[PDB]
Amino acid sequence: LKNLEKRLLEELNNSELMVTLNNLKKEAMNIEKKLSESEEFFPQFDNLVEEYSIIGKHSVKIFSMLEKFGQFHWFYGISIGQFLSCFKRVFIKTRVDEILWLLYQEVYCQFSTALDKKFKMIMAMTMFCLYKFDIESEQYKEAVLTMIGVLSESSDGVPKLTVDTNDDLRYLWDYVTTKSYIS
Amino acid sequence: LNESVLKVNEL
Amino acid sequence: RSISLVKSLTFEKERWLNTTKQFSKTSQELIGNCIISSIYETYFGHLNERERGDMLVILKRLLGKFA
Repeated sequence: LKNLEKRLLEELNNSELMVTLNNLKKEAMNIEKKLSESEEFFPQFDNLVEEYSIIGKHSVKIFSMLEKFGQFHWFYGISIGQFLSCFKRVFIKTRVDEILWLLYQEVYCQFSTALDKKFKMIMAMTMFCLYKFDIESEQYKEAVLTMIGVLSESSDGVPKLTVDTNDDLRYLWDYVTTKSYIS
Repeated sequence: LNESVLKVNEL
Repeated sequence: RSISLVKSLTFEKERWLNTTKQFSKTSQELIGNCIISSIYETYFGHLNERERGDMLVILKRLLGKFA
């Protein structure tokens, strides 16, 4: 269309002719009609990107974390190719949450071997924090943060206990109150 | 274009 | 054919009128646009996105300072 407009201007400034401009206008109208017909698939793409924005931002959060690890130590560096291969292996091996689950377990099982023991614990704990951030509620996040803080000897305090509490927080509270810190 | 329009209007 | 061509080019005529109206604004801002384009060409090959944005804000406010 842009080339047609430029050619129309050049041909009009170059001086049969009326038929040529009529043909150019008809071609432009046909192009506009083609675009108008082709503009009938955008809402599906918008729905797909709105559905997959969560997994996209989770993946870029993981990649930013791994870049931070690579900035810490020269061995822990990471490129985009290995991450892409891991994501492809996820698909080779309530739906979007299931792919997000598979992504977290595959990325942990792939990048555990690239870290030592302390960084293994770091990575496992922080993926646990991110998943419980996205899936669980605000009280869950506050309890997890304050329990990490009392593990950190910085913010000492009891977590938020509710009547219909999940068993995982009770088990971890019992593990940390017994001073079984490695457990 | 204006000259062509003027020629069409005059004729 | 000539009358039909004249009647069928109203959109082209109003687009040309709009371009001739906006020619004053494009000629007024041509020098600043060339300045900032050369600034990207010779100063932003080795900068990150947020650094590019901050330096762009600084350049824009400093270019608007000199009117």
